Amino acid sequence: WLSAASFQETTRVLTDAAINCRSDKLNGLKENVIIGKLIPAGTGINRYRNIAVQPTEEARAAA
Amino acid sequence: NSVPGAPNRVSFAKLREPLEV
Amino acid sequence: MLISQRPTLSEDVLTDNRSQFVIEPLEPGFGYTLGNSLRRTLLSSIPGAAVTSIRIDGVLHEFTTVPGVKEDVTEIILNLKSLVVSSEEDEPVTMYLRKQGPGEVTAGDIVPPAGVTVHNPGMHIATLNDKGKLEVELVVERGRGYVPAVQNRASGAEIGRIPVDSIYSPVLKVTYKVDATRVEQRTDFDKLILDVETKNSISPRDALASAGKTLVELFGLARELN
Amino acid sequence: MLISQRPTLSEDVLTDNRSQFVIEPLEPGFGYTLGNSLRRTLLSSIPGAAVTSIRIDGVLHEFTTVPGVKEDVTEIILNLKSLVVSSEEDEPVTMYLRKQGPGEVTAGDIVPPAGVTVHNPGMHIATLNDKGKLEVELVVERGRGYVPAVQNRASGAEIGRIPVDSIYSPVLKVTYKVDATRVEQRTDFDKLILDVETKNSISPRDALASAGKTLVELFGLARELNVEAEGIEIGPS
Amino acid sequence: NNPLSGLTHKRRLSALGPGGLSRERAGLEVRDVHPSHYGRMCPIETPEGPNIGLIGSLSVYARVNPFGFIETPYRKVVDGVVSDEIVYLTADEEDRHVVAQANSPIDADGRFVEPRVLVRRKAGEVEYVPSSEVDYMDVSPRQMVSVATAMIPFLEHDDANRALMGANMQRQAVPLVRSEAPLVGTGMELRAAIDAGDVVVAEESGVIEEVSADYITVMHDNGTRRTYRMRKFARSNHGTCANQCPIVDAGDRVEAGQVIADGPCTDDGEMALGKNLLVAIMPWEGHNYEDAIILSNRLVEEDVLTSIHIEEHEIDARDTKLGAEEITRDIPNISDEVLADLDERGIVRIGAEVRDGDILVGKVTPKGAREVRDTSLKVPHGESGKVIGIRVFSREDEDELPAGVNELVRVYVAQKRKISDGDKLAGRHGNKGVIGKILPVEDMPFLADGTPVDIILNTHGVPRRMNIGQILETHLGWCAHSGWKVDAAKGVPDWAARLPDELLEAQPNAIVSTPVFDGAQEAELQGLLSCTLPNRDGDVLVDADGKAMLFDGRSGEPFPYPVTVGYMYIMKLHHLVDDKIHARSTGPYSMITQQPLGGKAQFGGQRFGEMECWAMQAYGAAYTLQELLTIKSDDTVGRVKVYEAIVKGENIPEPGIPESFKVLLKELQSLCLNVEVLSSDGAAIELREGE
Amino acid sequence: RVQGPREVQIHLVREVQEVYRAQGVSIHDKHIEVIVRQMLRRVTIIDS
Amino acid sequence: GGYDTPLGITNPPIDELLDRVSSKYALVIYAAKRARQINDYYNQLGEGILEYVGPLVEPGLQEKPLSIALREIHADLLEHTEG
Amino acid sequence: QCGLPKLMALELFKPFVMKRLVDLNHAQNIKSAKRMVERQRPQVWDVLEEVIAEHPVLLNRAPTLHRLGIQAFEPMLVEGKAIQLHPLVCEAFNADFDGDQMAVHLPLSAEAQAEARILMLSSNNILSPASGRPLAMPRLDMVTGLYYLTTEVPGDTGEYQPASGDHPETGVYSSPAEAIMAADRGVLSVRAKIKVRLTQLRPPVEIEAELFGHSGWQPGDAWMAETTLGRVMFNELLPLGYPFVNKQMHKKVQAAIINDLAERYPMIVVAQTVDKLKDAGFYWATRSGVTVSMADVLVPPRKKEILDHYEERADKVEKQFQRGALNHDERNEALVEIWKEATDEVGQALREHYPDDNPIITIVDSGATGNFTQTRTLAGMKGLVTNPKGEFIPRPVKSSFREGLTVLEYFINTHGARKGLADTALRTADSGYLTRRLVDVSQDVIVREHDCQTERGIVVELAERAPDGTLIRDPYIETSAYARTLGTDAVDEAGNVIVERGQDLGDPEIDALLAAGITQVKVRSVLTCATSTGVCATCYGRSMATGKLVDIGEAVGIVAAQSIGEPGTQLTMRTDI
RNA sequence: CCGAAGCUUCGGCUUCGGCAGGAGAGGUA
Ligand SMILES: Nc1nc2c(ncn2[C@@H]2O[C@H](COP(=O)(O)CP(=O)(O)OP(=O)(O)O)[C@@H](O)[C@H]2O)c(=O)[nH]1
Ligand SMILES: [Mg+2]
Ligand SMILES: [Zn+2]
Repeated sequence: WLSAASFQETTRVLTDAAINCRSDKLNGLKENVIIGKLIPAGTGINRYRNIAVQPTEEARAAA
Repeated sequence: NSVPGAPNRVSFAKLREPLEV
Repeated sequence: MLISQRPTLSEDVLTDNRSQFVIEPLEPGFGYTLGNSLRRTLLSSIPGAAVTSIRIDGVLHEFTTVPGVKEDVTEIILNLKSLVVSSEEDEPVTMYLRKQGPGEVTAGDIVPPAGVTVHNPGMHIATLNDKGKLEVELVVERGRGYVPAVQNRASGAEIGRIPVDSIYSPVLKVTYKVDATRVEQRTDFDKLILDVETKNSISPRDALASAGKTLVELFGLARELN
Repeated sequence: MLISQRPTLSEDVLTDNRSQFVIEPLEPGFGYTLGNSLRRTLLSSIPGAAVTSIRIDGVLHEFTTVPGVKEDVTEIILNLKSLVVSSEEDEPVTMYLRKQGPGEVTAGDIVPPAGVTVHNPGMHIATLNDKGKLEVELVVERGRGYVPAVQNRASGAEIGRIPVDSIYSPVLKVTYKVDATRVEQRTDFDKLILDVETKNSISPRDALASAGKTLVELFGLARELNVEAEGIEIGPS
Repeated sequence: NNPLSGLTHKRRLSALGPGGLSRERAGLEVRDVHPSHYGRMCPIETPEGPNIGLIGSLSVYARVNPFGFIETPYRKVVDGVVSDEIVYLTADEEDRHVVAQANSPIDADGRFVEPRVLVRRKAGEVEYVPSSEVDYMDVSPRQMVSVATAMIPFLEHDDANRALMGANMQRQAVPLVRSEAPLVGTGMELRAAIDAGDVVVAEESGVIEEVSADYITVMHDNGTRRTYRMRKFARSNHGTCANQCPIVDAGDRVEAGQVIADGPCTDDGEMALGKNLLVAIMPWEGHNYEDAIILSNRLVEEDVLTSIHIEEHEIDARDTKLGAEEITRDIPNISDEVLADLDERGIVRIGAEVRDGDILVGKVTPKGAREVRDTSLKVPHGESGKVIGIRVFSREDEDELPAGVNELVRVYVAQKRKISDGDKLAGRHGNKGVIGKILPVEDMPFLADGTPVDIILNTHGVPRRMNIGQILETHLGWCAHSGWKVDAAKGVPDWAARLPDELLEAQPNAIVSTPVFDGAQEAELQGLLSCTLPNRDGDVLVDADGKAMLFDGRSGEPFPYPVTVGYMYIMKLHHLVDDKIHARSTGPYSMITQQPLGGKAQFGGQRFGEMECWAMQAYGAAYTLQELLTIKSDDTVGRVKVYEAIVKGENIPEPGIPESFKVLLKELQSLCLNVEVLSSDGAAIELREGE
Repeated sequence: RVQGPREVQIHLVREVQEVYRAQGVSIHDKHIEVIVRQMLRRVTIIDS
Repeated sequence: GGYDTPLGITNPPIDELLDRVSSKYALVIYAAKRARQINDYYNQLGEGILEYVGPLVEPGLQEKPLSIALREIHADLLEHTEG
Repeated sequence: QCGLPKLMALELFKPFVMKRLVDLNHAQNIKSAKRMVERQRPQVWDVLEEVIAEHPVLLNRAPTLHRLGIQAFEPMLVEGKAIQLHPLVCEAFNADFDGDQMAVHLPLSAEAQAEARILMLSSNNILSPASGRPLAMPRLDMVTGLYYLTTEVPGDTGEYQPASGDHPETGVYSSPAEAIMAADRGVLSVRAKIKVRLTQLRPPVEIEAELFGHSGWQPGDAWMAETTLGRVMFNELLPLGYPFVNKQMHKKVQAAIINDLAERYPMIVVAQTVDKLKDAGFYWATRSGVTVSMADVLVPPRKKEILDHYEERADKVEKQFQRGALNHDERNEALVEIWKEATDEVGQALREHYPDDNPIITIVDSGATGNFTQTRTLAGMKGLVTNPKGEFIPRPVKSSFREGLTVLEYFINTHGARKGLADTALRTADSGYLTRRLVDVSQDVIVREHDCQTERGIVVELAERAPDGTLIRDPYIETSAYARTLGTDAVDEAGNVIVERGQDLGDPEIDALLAAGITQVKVRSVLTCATSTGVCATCYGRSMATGKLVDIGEAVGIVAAQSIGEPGTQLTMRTDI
């Protein structure tokens, strides 16, 4: 309902969502932008966000 | 023209005018 | 075949403001770059003198009118921009214009100091009816180029001084023309005819010599190696 | 008057016959006053010597192919016009190249007429392959700049004196670019970046050293009409 | 802005208002040029935005019925001869008659020469009927244009869109410190300045008795004496300067209707909105790429394009609760350094130069001291100029002030503004661009005698926009500036048969006039371009084609091909870069949603709209968007820590949660909606901080 | 209903490209397929 | 390649920086995690004892830690694993 | 690079300057440094030159119709109050210089700076993401300069004369330096055909095969060229290993060269090459002699008689209407047809008179700007115009703009300049709505994996055969078959395979397929992907912006919507659509 | 959050003082 309420016809979607007791899982671009989180695209996905970097053994030993 | 003191500005017009604005 | 005749200069006087200079025989090609080298130094870096501030008595800013003069202060200011002044001292000198009564204020009413001479005793500065007097105090200085107005409260001054724009160039118009000699038997040369017209403060042959000193002293950081 | 900031020249040797002089800081506008006149004084004032005519043997008429050699007359001219020669004389001299036999005639074979020298004696002139003989009579004179072939009219003395072009200049390519620098809070200053490429008979540094001595005497005809005139003194070294 | 805009405002017909149309309801059929607009509305002058076709201008000869219907005049014709009797006809009565065309050959007696004439039939149908049915005729060729469109020379050579822009941009010019009349004009400029009313004209005949800089005294022939005062350095509605100057001597004889004093944009009685500049049409190293303009430095050293701008500010003294505010020099919390200006009353002194931060008038609001506040009028950010006048109103000297307030001062500040990079220039034909570069006078192309050019325009923009009137204007301007003389030793040449006898010779710096639809042909221009006079030395710089050979001021060699040279009329537009630059790091914030304020006067930020987020999401930049949306706009707790981290040199912290989301949640909860934020195992989060 | 799902996607990706190709605008077909794919993603129940 | 030396923000060339990584979305995180370590080393050396490593290559006069991180990446002195 | 005013950079970079000012012992406390910064003391103009070093900013112009409406530059301090923009980004920004404004934003953290420096830099975004064509290309002035430079003029000064008897070749040069020295003296023109010995330039393919055969060690191997000087000075701008071109540089040729360089070389040499092409274009535009007068716009030699013959038939139709033969639509039709033939007869009696050097001809014939319809309107005859509905008025406008229209022609001409201006301010509404509706539906399509290993696909036409037996290439094949992944191997006449499953479809693969007698091919398309959420990289194919396979995590949906939407709106504004 | 004033051991502590919404019209790209 968060992504559909901000597109068109706010009153109708809000009324239907209230009657049906809907739940939002916050798994889209618009919802993550609205609540203030990292969008699930580009550098905000799990593979790229959890990269661990440390100097190699040889460089650490040399310096 | 038609003004008491005005600069002399020569014109290229070839038609005459029977009315004033 | 290599030439040996060193270029030689020669002047001819057409008036007291205009003169021509011939410089033959240059090398095939080297006839337009020398002309532009001297024109670009003759129309920029020649020192002179110009007024840099005025102080009328009774006025405070430049957006007002004096009583008895047929112009405001912005037209006396825009009419004090065509005054050809001269100087010999490197320090501000204060002149004085004091005229009164019916008439027309010209440039011959500026009593000069001792070392400054106005070279235009017939320009216009204002018209007076029988109800006004003009007391001005012009400050003359020396310099080079075009410096904009030196602000007031950024120099430690009072509230009556009116800064003014100063143009210090004594030169008016400069051009050249080349007469090429493209014959056979590979004996070619050139010929430049420079024309220098100065305003009235510097003779047409002292500007060429200030540009010749500037260029004989800037092309010396090249022959410093050998 | 003083300049405020004194310009300084610096070099940057890239190769052996190429450099990159930089002159900064220059007052606003003086980067274009010093560029074109240094380029033109560099490419048309330094004296030198070059070949001005050849007389290859066996060509009374049609200049197409010479018996024995594997090259047309135009390639012989192109290879006998890139010779870095120099002469310490005044009037025209004369050189000779006469190699007979299977081989590759090169610049190390023109016997020098005691006074003129060849500085690149490793260039290939032709490849005599079909068992023949080459005989060339060259005329090396001195001059300045690039003079196009002086088509003559001897009508007898020029039995087959092909006239060639003469590259008398010891410099080959100069280019300049004016950039911009900052001195304090004022940008819009200037910086000249020359780029002289020379031959093998002069070094790139004697060029911008003998091109500031034929211009401190060309702009010295002006500072002699009135010695006391007042200018922009540059300052102490 | 200038007299032309004021005159045009009073002649506007608007289709909106309480009883008309709407910008959304109006379609595409109410914004069209109906065939019945001929002589009643101008088809060219109209706005360019959402009000295109909903606003128009009345024509020069039109007049209104006692019912509300617009009329237009015609000449009655009988038996194929045009008479001189004028009858006014409305659009509903001219559809039963055949009306001829203004540009129709008429003999000495008044009979049509051409066998067939172009007329206008019932339903706006144009036809080629044999000339024997005509019943009416036009009065003049400029009957169908308004007062601002009738000021463009060579209008018939321009496309409609470019004439539209030229007419709209003639009303945005600013007055300059010195004015000069066009070299090439149209003749409408004289009666467009008297009727506007910004000049002073004499109501009777007499001799001039006294002339000064601010009053003129005229003695009439009967004995009465009348004196006229002047407005010196008055501020207009848009911050420009309105200055009047006398143009009469001390002994002149004056006739009724003669112009006595000049005005803002007037030169000797005729409107002058720009200056005459020497032009060259050529590309130059890419500095005039894509509608940019290159200027010379002689236009800055000689004050050619300079305008005064005056601004106004005001403070009050409304009695508060405890005590009442009182303007005084005593501002405890401030020292004596920033108090030299303020005189012994609390107001600045006429003549003091102010910066951005200077105190103009100081006021201390009390409590009835050690209770006073620092409430002193300051100069809004980025503003300066000398104080040219004050105006103090007090009720103690008997004055009508709004109840509650006790002191109202009004300060004025003027600043002479020059030309610079980014300022907008324009012409009368649709030329328009900002200034890209200003060059030294030694770096400019120059003619054979050493005269530099003043402005350079690109040649790639002319052919594809179909405004070729500017090149004709430059040719005619050069011919007028230099002066010409036609030889008639062997009779008048064939191309000059129809020229008047006063146009066969002219002096240098002559003024000409080419009416809007009956002017100079092209054979006449081609013949005049080969008769112009030489200069001081016997040289002709511009050849028979209108082209001249120029030298290159940076390298010295001549340009390989001739270039077009001439004179053109250039105006300065009221879109200056000093009024559009803005930047911000931190400043005031809103109240409900704690986002930065909006606008330039309130030190606001720039909107990062919806379309700008799609580009960020398509680039893949997930961290830039998050930082742009949380710690730079709404995260109240993260803004301060971010500032401290930047100042201390540490790492930027992790963003929190925006405040606008909480505002939205309370909005949804106020409509009786049970919206909650759950966790991974129920147990709704509080979402109110506080711990 | 007459043809099947595969022919509606050709009819759509062609009728949309004709309009853009008439005026000389070049867009790859892979950009219209992304949007057409979302227009065919649901099923209508007849009987449950 | 046969390019001239890059200046300013285009050094090191990205066509060689992209040969040490899997895609252009991992280089961003690689550099942005090395830069934070360099800054922490700078801001912890003057206070106490830390566990991070300083710039493995010689810095300039006043260089941003991002530039040092990219220069270290280009010289093949680091290693990383993907989540 | 960009140019940033000092008074704007001071306000944007305030805290970094305050930190540097306190650190460098220029102040005592943070409040003192803040006051000193706010007072513009002369000590803050030197730290604000290493503060802004290597710190990118973002530039934005509204409307933002696609991705390239935001780009990252490196600031430079200039004097003035205006921002300086590179000439080559105006096509992507759609920005002229008659009053536009742009906004600046400042990244703060390390991740934002890294994204701005790596993902968004202007020199990395050259190819358009919707069609793969280059956007940062020479245009307008540069095209004229580079078309003038590389043009061959027959019979010029110092050309090659194959003479005999009197003198030899007379016009063979031994190096480009000698040719330049000769051209500095006036002996030789830049556009005169000569023979010059080239050493550091790569020969064309056929010359290389004829001379060296095995390989050309171009660092020091000499050959012979039959070209002009301008072509040599143009070829010295391309990379070292690029073969000699020897062609006139129409805009199509430049686009082809740029596309080849972009697809076969790294992305840094292309950015370094466009910057040096622009310099030569701007230098040679001012010495090409393109200028507008009123003696260059010429009239058709015999227009009077054409119009007379096409007017007699019109009064004949009129007489026939007076006799009642036709109603009113037939009169209209016949009039229209006569006046739609006369117009193009003037066109074809004007396109021959004009010489091929006239600026008006050489500005539209070089591909810089404009059509020939505008040139016919300006100097020939405007033609039939439309009425307030949509029909053509029988009476034509027979006068050009060079001779001036009359009052009635000018009045009837105003019905087509108002329509365009109302559509410019009304169609953009529908366009915007369309964009916004397209973005929202396809906002959940994201590349999620690398390969779904599906076997389905679609069939692509890929050219058709003529009855004679010669294949005809499909007119629309760049936008339907290029940049795709194969689904099944391409076999022919029960023989071997030319390309294998899982290979990109470039032009070599296309020509190999075409030269074996294969028309129908099966590709992998997004319409038949097996991935549950989002799509996979192999099915999508190749990314148009970079020219390689796609990256896991991109937002294909937004890209697509933007692409589609942009064309429409732009077309509306400039103009049907 | 900013300013003024004190203690200040130099981390900081204390007193006082201070706010920003709608509607309409015209314009630039
Ligand atoms: N979104 C909107 N943009 C507008 C509007 N009006 C003008 N514009 C902008 O004005 C710009 C006009 O671009 P132009 O066609 O004038 C540039 P061009 O070189 O093609 O001009 P010509 O020389 O006439 O060919 C257009 O791109 C818009 O960005 C509007 O109402 N809405
Ligand atoms: Mg624009
Ligand atoms: Zn797939």
